[PDB]
Amino acid sequence: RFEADEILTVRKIVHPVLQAEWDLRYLEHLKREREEEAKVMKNVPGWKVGESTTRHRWLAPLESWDKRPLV
Amino acid sequence: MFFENSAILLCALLSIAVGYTKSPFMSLMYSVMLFINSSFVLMMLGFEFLALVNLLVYVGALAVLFLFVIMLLEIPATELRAYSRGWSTLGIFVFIINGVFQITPSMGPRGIITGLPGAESITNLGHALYLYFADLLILNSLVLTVALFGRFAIAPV
Amino acid sequence: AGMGLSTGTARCYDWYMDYLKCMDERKEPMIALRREHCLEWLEDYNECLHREKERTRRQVIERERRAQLAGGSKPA
Amino acid sequence: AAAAAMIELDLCFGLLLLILFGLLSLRNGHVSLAHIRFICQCWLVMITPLEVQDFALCILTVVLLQSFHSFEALLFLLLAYIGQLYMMHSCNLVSFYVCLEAQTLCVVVLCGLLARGASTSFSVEAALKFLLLSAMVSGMALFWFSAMYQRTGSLDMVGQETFWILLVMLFKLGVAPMHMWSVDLYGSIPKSLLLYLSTAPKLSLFTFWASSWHHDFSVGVFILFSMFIGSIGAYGQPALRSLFAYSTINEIGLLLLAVETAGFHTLYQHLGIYIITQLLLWNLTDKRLFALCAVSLAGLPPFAGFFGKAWIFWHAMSVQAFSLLAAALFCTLLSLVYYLRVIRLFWTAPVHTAASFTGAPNQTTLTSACAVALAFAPVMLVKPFVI
Amino acid sequence: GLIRNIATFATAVVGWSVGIPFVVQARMNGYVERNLATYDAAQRQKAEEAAIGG
Amino acid sequence: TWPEPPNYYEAPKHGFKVTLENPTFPIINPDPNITDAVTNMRSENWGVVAGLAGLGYVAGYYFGAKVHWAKPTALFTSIFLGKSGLLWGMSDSAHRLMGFKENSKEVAANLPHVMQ
Amino acid sequence: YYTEGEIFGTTFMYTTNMMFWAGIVGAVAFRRNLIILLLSAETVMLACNMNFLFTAAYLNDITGAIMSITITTIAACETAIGLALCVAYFHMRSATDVEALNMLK
Amino acid sequence: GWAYSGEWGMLAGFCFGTLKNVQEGKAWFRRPYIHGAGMIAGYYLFKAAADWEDEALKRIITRYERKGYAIPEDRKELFAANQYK
Amino acid sequence: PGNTVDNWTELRASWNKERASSLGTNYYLNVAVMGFAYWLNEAYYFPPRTLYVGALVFFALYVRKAYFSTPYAFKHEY
Amino acid sequence: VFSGAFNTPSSTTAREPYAKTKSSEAEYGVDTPVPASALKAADKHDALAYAVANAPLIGLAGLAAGAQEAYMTFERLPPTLSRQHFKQAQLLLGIIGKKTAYATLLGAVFSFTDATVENMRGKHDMTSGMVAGAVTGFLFGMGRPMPQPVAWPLAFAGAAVAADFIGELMPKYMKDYRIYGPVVHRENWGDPVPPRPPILDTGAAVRPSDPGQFWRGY
Ligand SMILES: CCCCCCCCCCCCCCCCCC(=O)O[C@@H](COC(=O)CCCCCCCCCCCCCCC)COP(=O)(O)OC[C@H](O)CO
Ligand SMILES: CCCCCCCCCCCCCCCCCCCC(=O)O[C@H](COC(=O)CCCCCCCCCCCCCC)COP(=O)(O)OCCN
Repeated sequence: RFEADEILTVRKIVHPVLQAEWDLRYLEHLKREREEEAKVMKNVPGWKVGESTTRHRWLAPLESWDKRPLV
Repeated sequence: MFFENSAILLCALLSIAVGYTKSPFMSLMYSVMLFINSSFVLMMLGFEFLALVNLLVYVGALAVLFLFVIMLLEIPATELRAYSRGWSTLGIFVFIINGVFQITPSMGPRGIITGLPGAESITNLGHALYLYFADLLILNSLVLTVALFGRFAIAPV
Repeated sequence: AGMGLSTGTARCYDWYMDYLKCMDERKEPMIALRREHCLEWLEDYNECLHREKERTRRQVIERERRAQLAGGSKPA
Repeated sequence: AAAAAMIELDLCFGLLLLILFGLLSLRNGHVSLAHIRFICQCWLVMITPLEVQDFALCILTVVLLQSFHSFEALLFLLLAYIGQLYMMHSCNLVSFYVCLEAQTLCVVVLCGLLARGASTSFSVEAALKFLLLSAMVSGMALFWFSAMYQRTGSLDMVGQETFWILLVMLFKLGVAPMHMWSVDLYGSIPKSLLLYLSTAPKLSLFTFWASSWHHDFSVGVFILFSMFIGSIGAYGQPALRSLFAYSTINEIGLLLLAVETAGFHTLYQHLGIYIITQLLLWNLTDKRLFALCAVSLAGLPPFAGFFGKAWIFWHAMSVQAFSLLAAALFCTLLSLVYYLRVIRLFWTAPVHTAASFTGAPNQTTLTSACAVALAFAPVMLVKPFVI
Repeated sequence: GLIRNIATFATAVVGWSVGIPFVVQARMNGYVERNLATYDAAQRQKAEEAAIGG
Repeated sequence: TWPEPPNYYEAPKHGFKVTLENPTFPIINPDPNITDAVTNMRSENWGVVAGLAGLGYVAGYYFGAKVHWAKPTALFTSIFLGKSGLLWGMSDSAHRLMGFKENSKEVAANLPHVMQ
Repeated sequence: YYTEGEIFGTTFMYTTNMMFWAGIVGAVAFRRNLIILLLSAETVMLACNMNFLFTAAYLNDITGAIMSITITTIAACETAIGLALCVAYFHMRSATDVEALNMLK
Repeated sequence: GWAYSGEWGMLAGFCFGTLKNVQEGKAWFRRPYIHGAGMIAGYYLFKAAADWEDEALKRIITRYERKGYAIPEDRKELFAANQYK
Repeated sequence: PGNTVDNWTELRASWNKERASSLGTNYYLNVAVMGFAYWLNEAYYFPPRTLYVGALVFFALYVRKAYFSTPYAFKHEY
Repeated sequence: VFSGAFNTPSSTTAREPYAKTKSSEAEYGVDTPVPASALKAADKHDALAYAVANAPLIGLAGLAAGAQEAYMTFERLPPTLSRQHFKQAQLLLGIIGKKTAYATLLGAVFSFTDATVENMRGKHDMTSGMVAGAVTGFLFGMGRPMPQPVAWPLAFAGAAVAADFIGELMPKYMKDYRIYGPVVHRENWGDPVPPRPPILDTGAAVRPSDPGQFWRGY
């Protein structure tokens, strides 16, 4: 129990740093994707680059690095 | 991802193969292959414990009961009109229409879904089973009690 | 019944709660009448669930990319 | 805090004590178990909440237990009652599935266990067919629940997948053309389980329907199928068990007409009168009272079956469901002919009722004579009573 | 015979593993095409409603 | 994205049946144990426990005498009905202690230093 | 137009739909015995269990796993009772039927 | 509820006892203690039904007024009444 | 009316055959309803002349299950 | 009230038509929408499009009867015939297809004759249904012994007449029917006015023909 409590405390310390690093990387990837979309759809009439789909709540990507199939 | 998709698609082939063959023994062998392959398919989704439950219950316990019943009750009658009567074309048409072309699919209007692996937590399952769904757990126990008493009452004397 | 598999709650639980809160705060005497006034939250919850509109946007960008490579193959 | 769940702990503790008491009584070689039956009835009363429908089911099951004699049959009926009670409180498809499957397993095992004489293999055959037909309906329920769960992300019972769940519910009521499992069951299984099968599960499932179910569809074609098939089948089948199976299909078609036009008050009134008639029908030893069941199942005016049919007809005419009403009136005109056949068979005949020899002298004359006084209930039925 | 049955099973497994992905690919292509038609019809309706709706 | 670090040693405080009420009476104890439930039980609860036990004894004696086993049947039936009544009474007392039922008698007896 | 995850998901759903209809229809279509009918009922249960587990992973939700455990319990209990009844009926009717466990002949 | 429901219940109990005798081959007056117990049970059952009449009327008026259906005071006495008609 | 030998041969006709079990009919009925009864969902809104003529057409083309017999039961080739 | 001299209600009538009765504080209907296929199927201005919209439903009845007859024929097949799967499939599909095509033909003939007489007479009444029934029943009854070439036109015309009377004319005649609130044209009797029509969760075969009869939904 003492070992588990120490590891939980360290994970609580490290978790905001990792979430911040994820956030900055996600923003850079979005910027690259918007540049690519602006290069593809420049001549399409009425298209808007960067149109968020939802209205209030941010939508995380469905897939993630940490969930992989076992076999 | 050729082998994973092939392993997924093999389950439907084994499902057809269970009923296609004339040998009851071979039907059970196809079912055992299907349940092992499906337990490996469920582990592509991230489920380690529930795939093992699938294996342990269906292959370990229930198929032994199937093989005992078949081996005790089946004198060979595959020639005795199991081959000489064939099958039903109306049933095959129903299977083709509903399971190959799939005119009434489960996804309904949607046709594409993104498969996502999970991360099974058995602490979450233990918390759910013994705190949030505890009444369902007890009623499952009551169903198992019905099975035990009812079998021992229905055992042929 | 809304408990998460590896997290505390499901990934679209809060969108569902937004929709149910909207349905709670209306005053129409029928559920079918109340549903007509909360369609935006139901749409956002469905977009959380299946991401049909994000997939549609990506399909449209792919159609334009396949159009700008077959009809346009301009050499230098 | 678990202080709001003492009735559940009481249910489980009572089952644990009842199994041990039944074991101790059987180690003495007791060939009768009236003490076990009284403890079972006490347990039934002690676990039932204070609603009208819950206590209607409870009192019905207390009366039904007097026709069952072994310990295992009493245990199976109690564990079927748990499913029947808790299905009325089910607000999801999880609990719905578990309660329905517990009831199906209990019915199958009881059909296997209680058969005797030359009719043993016929009962086992009909139980096997019922189990196989029930398995695929249970699979349909699970499959479309999985579809709904994937589409909505929650446990709400909304959308297009509720049509198949409705078809599952219609199977459990023996609605034509999915009716032939009940027709098979009526021909071979003994009278006590036939009495159990025609009363309690219909009450449980209709109370779930009244309490927690909405669908955006119709059941009118199944109303037409049930009424026409049941009436013509009971007109054409000379065996009495098949006559009563087909007349039951006709009655469930009338109850579905009451469900389809809303107005569940007429549904509940007709169902109660039908259940009392069933309690009279399967416990008859004097065959002259078989004519009272006939005149009160034909809807003849002064008896209570007329009132149960006539509020269904009144509410159907109120919301202008004209075509289904016309079909119901035609099938009511047809039903009279075979209820008159019943009256010809058992009223215009010399009376013979054999005495008991090994004690228990005409052991259910109390219940049958009490249920024949459905000629005095019409004074209360004409008032605004069931609403 | 045993060799014939093993060969027939191997043939059926390989043929199923190559043939069904074409069925699935055709079905997904049909869904993509119908979805793109729905998107274009929705854009047309939006332009019409902007034209006569101010 | 990055999940919460799981706490394996902390289980959620949850009873499977949720009351969906706020209490409308003063709260003496939000979570009473069995000793707290029995020590603040009213006399009508003990009366209905004893009535259920007596009715159980008499009816068990009647039904157990047909198979010449009347005394153990009476004892078992008495205990069976009596524990049903005792669970009912303890639940009623706990609900009065938690504030979901009227507890004017219980507030003037369970707070010796918070009497008035 | 679509990604590898979308191929994987659509392949899973197509597979389970064909599995469900195979278990529902096929053993009846091929005019098989009651034992094989119970095995095919187990195929139906397996298809529903795989669908629930896929959805539980897809939504990050616990209800599919609860349903999975419940389905395994109910399916095994029903199958055991059915096989016991099959054995009892076979011993009751084999003196005059021979093909007693085949009601689709 | 109805004023004469107890007398109806007593007639029901008498007919119950007579039928229990006729089913078992006895004359109508045999075992008069069965008639007496049936009369008591019928009286209390039909009095309970007459009480449910008033209870149902009270529930209907209470639910209808909470939903917004305002009933005039000349018609509220048709419902909120233990009328012994 | 008639002759006793000829009438009794008419009574015997087409019944010299083992009767099938009812499990096939019941399973096929349940499959038909559970797979294809959703095709009638929009039919409830169709005009009533169409619905009434369709009901009469189903009654006119119905074949009765009791006393049913085919000539195909006693021939050795199609 | 009752005398041997006369019957007073036979001559005590209103002198003017009445105004519309107010039945509720809200006078707008609530209902689920009709699907567009049935909306299109009601249109009779194009006789061909009317027959194309209506005939597949009448063909569904023949499909059901043919599937029934095909299964009942399949069950009786001896093993020497049942194992020949191509011949079995062509026999059963022949039975089903003949029934389906005959039902679709009868339905298309009925719908086309109905809409043709409708457009020819310029008005909607019961004559078009009777003529369409006579034509369809004569098509069914041809080639049969003789009660039948008269009996079958009568049966199909009677089905059309029952369809008009039960499904169309009686709902039209009772559009002002009210079960709740003030008695119609007897508002002086003082029956109270509810805030709304009653909410009923009826099935799709029981839908309000007027906005004021009831509110349908949940
Ligand atoms: C011969 C039979 C006699 C029976 C009667 C005598 C035996 C005594 C009865 C058993 C104990 C009393 C009843 C339960 C007491 C709960 C009250 C309570 O709060 O107690 C503890 C509550 O803990 C429990 O023991 C809970 C019991 C859980 C039971 C779960 C199953 C319920 C039944 C489910 C059945 C499902 C339905 C089946 C049909 C569908 C903890 O006390 P606390 O909160 O003061 O302590 C705090 C501490 O940190 C621990 O929490
Ligand atoms: C010879 C017999 C042998 C068997 C033959 C089997 C027949 C083939 C199998 C069925 C094929 C047709 C079924 C699919 C129709 C799709 C219609 C378009 C789908 C669509 O987007 O609209 C839907 C509404 O359509 C609807 O409401 C569709 C209703 C259609 C009913 C089913 C077809 C008619 C009945 C069978 C034919 C009988 C003819 C007899 C000659 C849902 O709308 P949404 O907005 O939610 O969509 C969301 C997505 N955008």
